[PDB]
Amino acid sequence: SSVVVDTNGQPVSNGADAYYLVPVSHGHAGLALAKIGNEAEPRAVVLDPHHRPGLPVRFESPLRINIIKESYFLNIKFGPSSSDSGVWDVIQQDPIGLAVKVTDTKSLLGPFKVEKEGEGYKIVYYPERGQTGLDIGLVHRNDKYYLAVKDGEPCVFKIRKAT
Amino acid sequence: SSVVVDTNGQPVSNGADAYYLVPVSHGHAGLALAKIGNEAEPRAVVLDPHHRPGLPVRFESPLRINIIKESYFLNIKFGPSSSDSGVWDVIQQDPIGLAVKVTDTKSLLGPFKVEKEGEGYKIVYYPERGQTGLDIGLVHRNDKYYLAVKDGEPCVFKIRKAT
Amino acid sequence: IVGGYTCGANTVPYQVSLNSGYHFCGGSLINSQWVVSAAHCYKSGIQVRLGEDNINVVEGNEQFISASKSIVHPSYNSNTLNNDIMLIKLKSAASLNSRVASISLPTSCASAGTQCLISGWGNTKSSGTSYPDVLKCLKAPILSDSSCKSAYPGQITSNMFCAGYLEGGKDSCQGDSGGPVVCSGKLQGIVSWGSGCAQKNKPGVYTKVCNYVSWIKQTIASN
Amino acid sequence: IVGGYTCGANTVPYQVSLNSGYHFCGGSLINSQWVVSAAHCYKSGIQVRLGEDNINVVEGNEQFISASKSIVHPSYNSNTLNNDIMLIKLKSAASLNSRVASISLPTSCASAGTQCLISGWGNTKSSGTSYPDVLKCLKAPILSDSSCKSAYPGQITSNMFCAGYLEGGKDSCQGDSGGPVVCSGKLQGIVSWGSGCAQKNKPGVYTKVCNYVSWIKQTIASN
Ligand SMILES: [Cl-]
Ligand code: NA
Repeated sequence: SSVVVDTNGQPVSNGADAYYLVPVSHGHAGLALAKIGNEAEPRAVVLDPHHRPGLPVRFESPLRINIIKESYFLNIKFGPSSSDSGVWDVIQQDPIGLAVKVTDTKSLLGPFKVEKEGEGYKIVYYPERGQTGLDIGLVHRNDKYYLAVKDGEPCVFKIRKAT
Repeated sequence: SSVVVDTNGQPVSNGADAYYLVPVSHGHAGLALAKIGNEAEPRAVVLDPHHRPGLPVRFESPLRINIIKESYFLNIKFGPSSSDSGVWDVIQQDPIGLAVKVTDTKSLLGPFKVEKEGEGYKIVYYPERGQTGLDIGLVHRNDKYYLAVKDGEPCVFKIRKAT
Repeated sequence: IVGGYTCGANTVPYQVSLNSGYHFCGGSLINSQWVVSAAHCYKSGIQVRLGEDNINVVEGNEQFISASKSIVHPSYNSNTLNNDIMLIKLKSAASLNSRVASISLPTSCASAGTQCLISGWGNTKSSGTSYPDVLKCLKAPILSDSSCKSAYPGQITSNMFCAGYLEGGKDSCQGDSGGPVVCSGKLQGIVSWGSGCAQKNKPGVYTKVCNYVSWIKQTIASN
Repeated sequence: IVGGYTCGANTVPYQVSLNSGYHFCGGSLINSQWVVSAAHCYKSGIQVRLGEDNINVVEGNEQFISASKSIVHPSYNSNTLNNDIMLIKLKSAASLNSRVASISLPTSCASAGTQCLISGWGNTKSSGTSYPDVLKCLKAPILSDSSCKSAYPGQITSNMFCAGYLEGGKDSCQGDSGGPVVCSGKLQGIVSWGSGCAQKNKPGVYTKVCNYVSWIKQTIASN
């Protein structure tokens, strides 16, 4: 129900602005892309210590309101707003498991919500909309933290406008 | 951090108005006082099927703001605002356990918070303020539901303004 | 509103703004004490603002009135977007004047091809953002339910309709949520959702108010 | 404000109201762009209202400016009520006039017996409720830290002071939070908390602004 809010106390907008996801327990890391399996191009969404504050994200609902609430199903993406590249999804891939990855397509309703958790927010993934959600957390591998489903152990973020 | 809201969508007030706590799962019941052990006067807070819509409560914080947030420590009381009577506390007593009861003293800061839960609100008790809370649930006994610590199994309420 | 025009003062008197420190949704004044908007616009302590053309300046013709009761439709379903309607009861009656008047409810549903007036203070660009100071307006036709289903397969229910242009260029947008779609002088629609704004083959989707009239009348009666 | 008087237009030009569809807290304008209030008044999308006297009506001298930044003190502790202060950078400068003017920060802390002006639109009754249309004012003295600790054992920190009357009858109250305590022409306090309002041996507790001046200056300089 509640409005999602940035570090400056302002409502997080629907598509119009980009935001850094700043982790509270991994301060010197920021979002980036990395390679997973035998893939050539990096498509896994990671928190890279060697990258800060990282690549910013937009939060997108089809609803014609310019704020995001914690109950809205969202797309989450790197890059510009109107585009279909850099769109986050969750994909089963060894060695990570239910990995957060980027793709080139965008559903009308994305599978994520941003929900209040402790001193910031967590990203939650819904395999179908009616169901309960799975917290996005971190899988440590190759000196980086791959974002993946890890229910019970969310990665908690402050949402900072890129300005 | 979020403002606690009544069934009409309006912020719950700090002491000014009284509110019926209306359970979502036990629709035909309301707050009442009942006897616990070998006690003459009814001192336990119960949800009674033979008492509807029930005794209304006030939520009190010493902060000089006229609305209640989910982060504020509160006193909850039956009766009038400025009184020290009908004040809820949690007391270990057989056969109920950690029982919600009424008393005739009011601390500067009370031990409760009202937190969002499912489709309404739950009451959470804190033994001390720096610690994790304990959900208030229901101990079914003698055709009534004694309010008591029952962590994991909160009684979810709607907050309906008395008017 | 993308590809619309400046309404003018007096021209959409029934339009209100839903506010809580900032404008976040449109809405329609349906009588002196009752506003209708979108369920997804629900927020605690909404203040309704009427008589505003320029939202950023205090024109004096305004009236600022708080919600006494915000009532989301009991079957509103955030997973499907179905039943996207809310009623707000104002704590005091709106005084009516040149810039504040009510819009009445349809006695029947609107047909395909009927030209509608859609209004709001939302984004005016299809790519990027630009928010207007004055109320904007757009005339858009109702599309047949079959083409609405074709545009958005899987998502259109009986309580939604599509309006606009499959060409793109003209549509409601983020900020217009809750606002009026008025056809034949009646409140037929509520700005709800869409895939982007003013994109080809992706028209606005609006709550179909005609299905809700018995609920609206009952809700007002009993409260 | 319990036991106070109607300030009047022009008399408290630094008083503002924190708003999000309704008044919920006071604030003090400390320059054209920055308001100080209490941390526990933190809310999303706050709008500030300046030049207001009658909070209900739209007098015309009112400026309505949104918060672009709302910075709670980084040591704010909701368990202990300690460090109860927030700065709000406004998105634009307030235009200054008879009804809108800043109050300056102290260069030193205030002494016991010093008279202060406390102001707000809070509850004017010590039992029950009555909320006033117009800004209310109260002259009240700073109490010694000894008598403040005796009134509230275990709860007064070095960032708090008491003001008012041990007899009761005169006090700030619910709705006054965030509002100014001005002693010797300087912003010495912020309305924070108390046990009831205007009760016996339960004076108002105020955030000690002299302790935060170097933080305020530092924060304004880097934002
Ligand atoms: Cl809120
Ligand atoms: Na006894």
